[PDB]
Parts: sequence; C-alpha cells; structure tokens
Amino acid sequence: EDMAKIYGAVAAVSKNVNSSVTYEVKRGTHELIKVPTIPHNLVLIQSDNGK
Amino acid sequence: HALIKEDLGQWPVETGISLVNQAGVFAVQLANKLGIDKPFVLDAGSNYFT
Repeated sequence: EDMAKIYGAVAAVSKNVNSSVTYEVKRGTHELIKVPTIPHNLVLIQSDNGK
Repeated sequence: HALIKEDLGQWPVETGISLVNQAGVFAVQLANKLGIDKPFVLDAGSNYFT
C-alpha cells in the first residue's frame, strides 16, 4: 500500500509537464468597408438663355 | 490449429512520460493479481492424487 502511494505520487509529478501553447494572431488586422458611390463634386450651371 | 496464451491482463501506456514511473503503478496492481504483494509461503503439497 505504501509502494502504491509512492509510485502514484511520482507519476503525478511526471504527468505535470507542458506540451504546447495555442493562440490566435489577430493584432494589426482591421476590417474593410465598401464605398459604392464615387464622390464626384461637379455641378453644372447654365443660363436661362442657354448661351 | 491450437495455441496457448498467457493473459496477464491488458494495461494502457502513455507517451511523453517516463515509462519506469508508469511501470510502478502497474507492477503493484500485478502483484495484487498474483497474490504476491503480502508476505506469503506456498502450500501446494497437499494438492495431488494417485
């Protein structure tokens, strides 16, 4: 019974080691909005006579 | 065809962990299976026939 406890305690230490890490690479990334209309600013002015 | 097999149980074993440590817990459980762990003396003289 003592040997079973001692070996289990040793096995607990051995199991407590790390394997790897995982994380997501997201910094420096933004979204892209979409603009449908070209912002032209031209306005045409014509006289009443049309000349 | 015929064959003889020694069962002796089946035990899971993992990787990344030292095998000697894992063998310790199975060794104790094996001794329980064979009735070896506690101090003993064999008494098999009377089991016979003529």
